[PDB]
Amino acid sequence: GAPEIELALRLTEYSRTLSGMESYCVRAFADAMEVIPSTLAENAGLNPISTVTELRN
Amino acid sequence: ILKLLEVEHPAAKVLCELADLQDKEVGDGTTSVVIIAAELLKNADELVKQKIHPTSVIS
Amino acid sequence: IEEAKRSLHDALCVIRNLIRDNRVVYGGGAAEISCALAVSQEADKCPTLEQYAMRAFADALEVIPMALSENSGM
Repeated sequence: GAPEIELALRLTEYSRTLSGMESYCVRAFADAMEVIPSTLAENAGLNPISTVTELRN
Repeated sequence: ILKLLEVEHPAAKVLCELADLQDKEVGDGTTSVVIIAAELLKNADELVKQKIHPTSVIS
Repeated sequence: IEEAKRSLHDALCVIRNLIRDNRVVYGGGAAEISCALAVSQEADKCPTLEQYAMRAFADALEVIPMALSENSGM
């Protein structure tokens, strides 16, 4: 799920690069990748909230 | 008794089984291993409820 | 007077806030977006949990003209 969080980081900015009425779309889209490892960083225990924060960074 | 007892819930399901699994191996630590799961299930009870993903503490 | 008075006054107030330091700055989403564009794209430069705060804060920098846009009709 790093490529989830990895590219979740990016496509947002690239969504934001798109502008248009779908920039907010594609960014929301791009975000969704983060929750998969969140639940994973959740289910494996402790803190998903932190996990994807630094990771996407 | 657990065997003459007739298990209502999938929880006590394994209890009668694990106590017997303990009992099949050897006759002691058997009536206890029933409690000790629940006794740990009481230890991690509020833990799981507190901040704790038990995956941490169970490992 | 509910129009003319405070119009002259908020002119009088902004006119002070220039005649003191006259700073000609531009609103209407043109600052609102680009402030966010900086902030939001800078929001990921702090790997602290508030990196989330930093991100969702910036589109609030953009939220003002969003409303003006329906007011404009766009």
